Amino acid sequence: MEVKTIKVFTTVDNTNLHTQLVDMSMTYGQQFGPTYLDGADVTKIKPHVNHEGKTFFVLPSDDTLRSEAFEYYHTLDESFLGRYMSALNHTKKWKFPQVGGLTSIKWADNNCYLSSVLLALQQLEVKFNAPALQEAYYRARAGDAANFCALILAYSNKTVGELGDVRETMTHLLQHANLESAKRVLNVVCKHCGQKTTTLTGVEAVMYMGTLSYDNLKTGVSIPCVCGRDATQYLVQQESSFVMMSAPPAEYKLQQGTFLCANEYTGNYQCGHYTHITAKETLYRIDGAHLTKMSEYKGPVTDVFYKETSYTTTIK
Amino acid sequence: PLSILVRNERGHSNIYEVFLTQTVDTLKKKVSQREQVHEDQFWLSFEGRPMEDKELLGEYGLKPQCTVIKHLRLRG
Ligand SMILES: [Zn+2]
Repeated sequence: MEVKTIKVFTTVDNTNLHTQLVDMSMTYGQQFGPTYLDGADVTKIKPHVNHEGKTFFVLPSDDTLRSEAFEYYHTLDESFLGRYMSALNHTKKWKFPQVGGLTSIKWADNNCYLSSVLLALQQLEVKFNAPALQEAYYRARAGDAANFCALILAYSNKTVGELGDVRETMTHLLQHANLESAKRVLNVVCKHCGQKTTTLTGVEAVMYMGTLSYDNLKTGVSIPCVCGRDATQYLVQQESSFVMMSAPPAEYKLQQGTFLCANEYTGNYQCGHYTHITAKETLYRIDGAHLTKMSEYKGPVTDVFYKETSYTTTIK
Repeated sequence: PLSILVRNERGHSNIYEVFLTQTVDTLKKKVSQREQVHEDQFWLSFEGRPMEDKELLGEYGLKPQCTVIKHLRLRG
């Protein structure tokens, strides 16, 4: 009587692939040591029939690479390198077309959201503090993006094939970004409770949820208040290279010269599709490899980016 | 041993009892359960820092009556 088994490919360097039969009655960890798949740690799970034909990255339990990981990736997650390298096995099969002067990604593995993230970052005066992360970013700006995309999946804790959210991904990435002197002061006014000032730094200084308009936030936006009533919140002061304004996808107008770039989202919360809109001499809509130009635009938008240096309001 | 506030982005807030040594995954289950939203459909931040399912809540430095933010995830 034969043992239940599956054929999988194995690799310790993403170049060389060895065929392996895996025993179904033992975790991968028992058989190969620390093992990773599609950006997931599978060291402690048993083989599954659906894993047949997959490539797995094995990475011995060394903990010398733990020093490497810290210094080069700014992470103390022992699973990070494995997750990163198993992802890299996929992202190296992704194509990266140069479209309207930027690096984008050809549709595969639900990577539309990563395409938006990649497209957007290239237009921001932003930079990353983690050396390997920055170098990967650099290379992706020159057209060689497989590594950056794998790190993005890895820092965001996503697997290859997984639907995703640009704003959520940006929040993970920007933790590693050069935002140490980004600064935001907001004032909230409630008739009942009164007036309160809030000072933010880092990610929270450049990212906002509730409106797509940088004008609305300066002129005031309605927000619910502790007391239950609706109160007004507006931008007192902003020191940063850029801002990212987000909101649930709504029909929205983009006018050349009033923004940097933005993400269109069609569909619903359960399943949707991202494309990216940037402004050169005219509006470019980038849908992976496919490009459309247009002098104006209207559609479902959920993040809009703007260039910034210093702002001071003219309200009390 | 700790009560915190989880606040939606659509205004609402709800109190959760947690230990610093439960995971973010666990707390997402508490929120999934109370608020009737699948776990795959939202994420949690504390003071701008995304919370990772695998991590202990303690790693984020949560205090009594602090506010964790719940964010709806677009599945693009
Ligand atoms: Zn109030």
